[PDB]
Amino acid sequence: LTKIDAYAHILPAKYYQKMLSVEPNIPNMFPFIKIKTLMDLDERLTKWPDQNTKQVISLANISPEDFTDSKTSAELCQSANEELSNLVDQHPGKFAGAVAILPMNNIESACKVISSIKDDENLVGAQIFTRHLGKSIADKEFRPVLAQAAKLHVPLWMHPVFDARKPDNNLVFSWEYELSQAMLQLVQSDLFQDYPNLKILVHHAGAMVPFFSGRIDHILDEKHAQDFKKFYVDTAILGNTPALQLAIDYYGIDHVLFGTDAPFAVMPSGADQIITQAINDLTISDKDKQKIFHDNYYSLIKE
Amino acid sequence: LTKIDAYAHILPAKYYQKMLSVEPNIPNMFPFIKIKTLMDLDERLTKWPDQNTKQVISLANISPEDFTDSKTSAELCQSANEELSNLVDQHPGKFAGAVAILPMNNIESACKVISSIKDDENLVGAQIFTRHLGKSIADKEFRPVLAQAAKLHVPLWMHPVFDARKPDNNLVFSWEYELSQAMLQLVQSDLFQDYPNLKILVHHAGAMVPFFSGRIDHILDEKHAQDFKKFYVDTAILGNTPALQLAIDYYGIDHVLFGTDAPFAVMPSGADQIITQAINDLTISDKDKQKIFHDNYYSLIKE
Ligand code: NA
Ligand code: NA
Ligand SMILES: [Zn+2]
Ligand SMILES: [Zn+2]
Repeated sequence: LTKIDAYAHILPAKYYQKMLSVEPNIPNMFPFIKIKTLMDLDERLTKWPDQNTKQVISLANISPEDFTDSKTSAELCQSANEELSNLVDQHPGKFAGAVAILPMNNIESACKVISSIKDDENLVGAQIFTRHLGKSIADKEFRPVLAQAAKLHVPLWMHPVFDARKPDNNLVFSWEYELSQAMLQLVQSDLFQDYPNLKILVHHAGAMVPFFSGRIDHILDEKHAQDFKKFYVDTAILGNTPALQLAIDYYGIDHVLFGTDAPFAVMPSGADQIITQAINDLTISDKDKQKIFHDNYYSLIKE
Repeated sequence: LTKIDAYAHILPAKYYQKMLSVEPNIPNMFPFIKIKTLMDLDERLTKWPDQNTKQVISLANISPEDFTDSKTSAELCQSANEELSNLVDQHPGKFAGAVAILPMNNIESACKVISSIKDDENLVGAQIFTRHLGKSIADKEFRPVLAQAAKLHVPLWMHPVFDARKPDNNLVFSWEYELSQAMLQLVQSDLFQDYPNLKILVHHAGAMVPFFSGRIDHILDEKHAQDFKKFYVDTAILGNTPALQLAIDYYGIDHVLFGTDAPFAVMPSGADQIITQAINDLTISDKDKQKIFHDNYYSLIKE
């Protein structure tokens, strides 16, 4: 037993410095640059939250697709993935694996990224967002990428982004609504009808689905209602034992993975402590806790 | 024996016919008109869900303020509240009380309605929506109405409405996000700092709050995070025992009230049975179940 934090975030120094050359106004546009452990690898390693934790690292949301053309974005993402792969290789007692960035403005190249994940031990999946370039993840534009991941058995990490079209976006509730929207949009566009074996890991314990499963069941038909159960979820809800229990009740124990949203929310290095405590406070077996902390991650990434 | 369903909906026959003369596009724009237990009283009573249930009745969201001017709206709301009061008086073994409509385009008249609730035994509170006139319920314009209800110890029923400014509104998730936005907007505009004894009952079990309380506690300061616990909630989430448990853990047993959203979602007459079952399946005491089914409502309505 060792704890695998399946959803932690990083900004690798060379990629970050490449993205500053693309737009030097980025430290103004993105407030989370302040967090030292996101930016500074030695800071992260020094103030490491638990010695019994390894992290699965993915890029924080400064994606090249939002700043450059299709070709330059593909080059920047390949470079970022290479750097991410190196970080796991170089620090294998700290990083369990890395989640690759996709150039969603370059569909051909994004498909190549999915294919390259099988060829690299350090790259463990790819990260998708609830919206790419102002379109839903469920948009036909990105469906080939999702189809490729299903075909090759690559697990996808799904992350929220603010929808700028919606007024009153905030850090409290908007991202969770965005996660729920995206799942609904994927489900109703027949994603799991076409690809039942596709694995998506959803940030923040499946967002609004466990609490409002009663609605899903009564609004959607049988096949689509049950398709919401195909998602895997992390535990990144900052504690909350009974909410994590509700998530297990809906998804089953094998779909719930330890995840923290590190280094965010808890300074300096994320919420490893409060989340670990909340999983430990669950009235479930030790086998079940080991699945959450450890086993479910390895089931997810099996190829 | 008696359960009090604190959040059930009704379209009183005379009121609905008055509204049809204002807008003939009403059955077209509002699809839920086909539910015959909502608008036809004898149908509702014939097909009554449970003999040991009394309902607290509020209007479904066809409100004068969205179609008529401030004078006509105030007039129509007064006529609706009178008919609502009449329905309870005339059928006291079915209706435990009624929730009044506010003309939020007529603040003067809205305040008078809050005042009228003390004068009338059949009216037990007033209904507010998450947005009125395309503005937040937290807008300064509506604040004297909330202030009056706090002053007069009138409880308010809060109901979601689609925010038309946001794309991709659906029946699964969008209403729950709007309740959560509303609560945050009220808390952060110092509603419970100015009026800590104000009682607002929130539809759908506090929406996203019990699941994402960890997010609330880590983003907002002490006083505003804890203000979210001042809301009372119903049990209108279509079953889901462990989610109901999550809400009890967050709000405490005194703040969780049986409510169905009747007659919606479950034909012909609402989800009384799946929700009653859900509450009976909770691993709590009979006293606690009694509070939920019955006692919390009567504490809520105490003047
Ligand atoms: Na791999
Ligand atoms: Na009264
Ligand atoms: Zn995150
Ligand atoms: Zn309702």
